[PDB]
Amino acid sequence: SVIQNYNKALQQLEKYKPYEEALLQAEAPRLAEYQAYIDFEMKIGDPARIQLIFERALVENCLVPDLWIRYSQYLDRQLKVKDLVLSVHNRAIRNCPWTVALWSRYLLAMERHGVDHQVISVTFEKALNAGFIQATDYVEIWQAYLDYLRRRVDFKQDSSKELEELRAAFTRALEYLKQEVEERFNESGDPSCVIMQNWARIEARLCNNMQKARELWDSIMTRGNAKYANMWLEYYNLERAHGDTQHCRKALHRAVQCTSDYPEHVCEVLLTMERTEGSLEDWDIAVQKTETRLAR
Amino acid sequence: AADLDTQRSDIATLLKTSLRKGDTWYLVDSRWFKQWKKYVGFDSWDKYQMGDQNVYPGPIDNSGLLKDGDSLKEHLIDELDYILLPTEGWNKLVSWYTLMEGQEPIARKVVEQGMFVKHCKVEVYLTEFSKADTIDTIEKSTIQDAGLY
Repeated sequence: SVIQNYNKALQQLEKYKPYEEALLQAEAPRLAEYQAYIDFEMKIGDPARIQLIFERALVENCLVPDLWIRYSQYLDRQLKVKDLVLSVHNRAIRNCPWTVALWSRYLLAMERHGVDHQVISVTFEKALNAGFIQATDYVEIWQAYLDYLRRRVDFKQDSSKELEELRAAFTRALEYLKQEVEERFNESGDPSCVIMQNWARIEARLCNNMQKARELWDSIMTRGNAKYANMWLEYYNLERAHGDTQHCRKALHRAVQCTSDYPEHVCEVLLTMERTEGSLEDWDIAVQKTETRLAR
Repeated sequence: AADLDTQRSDIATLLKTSLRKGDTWYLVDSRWFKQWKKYVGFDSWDKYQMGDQNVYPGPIDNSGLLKDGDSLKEHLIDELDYILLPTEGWNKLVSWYTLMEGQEPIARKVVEQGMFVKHCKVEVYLTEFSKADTIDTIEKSTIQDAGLY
């Protein structure tokens, strides 16, 4: 009935009275009061109402990047409607462009919802030009675009336009960090060479090209990473899967020399492999080499 | 003068050849090779210009690789300015199209490299002797292990 609906409507508006008084009694921007209302509405689960309360919060708190992330993450993971989703990712980067995450998030949202490559690759260029305060942010959005460009590749096909495209992008990214980021921050942004690491792992595991991965890892080590044991062991593990023992052997021998932080670990890893598959004189050579390092 | 499909197949496979120390590879100008690719229909995606005289590259013309004043040119980059093809691929490339008059092949040798992770790469440039030759070998460790700009 007209009245039966009127009441059912009103009845379902009592639960929000505290949340509305909380807002009313509070002064602008009412952050904590909107935060609770968001917390509450999200537990209820009405998509229309959740969209509204986030929208209400933005009329007074669009300046806060985290609110955009909270709103976007909800649409990404729950509503999953391309139209309503991408709109907020567009608005997020328009309000808080300085925030890298927003761009990165926008890119996945676009990929998730199958937006054309021509379109996605253009958004990425806009990100590169937004302007972030620090070098790590430039690396972060490069990691994003390279993971996107990687997911386009069909590594079943030995050679392809997408793989060619992927490699060129890595080369562009690595140059971009050496030219633009170095000149602007007197720093690379990627000290452990994650971008290069990421490439060597693809090149080895998915392109049957250990030789590039070796060339790469020598550059990594050359950029001040030989002192670390974990860096040696990352390379070792890569060779152990997609390479051979001779190279594992020569590497761990060089690692005991170069390792500063944790030589005992490296030594033990060597002694184990020779115990697991090497000759006796190899096991002996190892014992001497490890001892010699541990002597100092 | 082999057929198109066999040039694509023989060269493609030969480019996958491993870099084993002491082996002899030869450089090929990107200008010539990128056109040879169009003519043989080398890349599956861009394969319409195959067998057309509008893209027949003619004999190997590494003129942009040799210096104007009579195996030269510094700062040349791999993939951008040239493609290293192995001894068999260079022989085949010479066998089909011929080597331009008044030109010697840009021959280079594969060597062990890297002070941290030993790896193989064709030594395009040299120091002034090879990076793998020793100081003891030079007067009568390696030059790289020692260090000299």
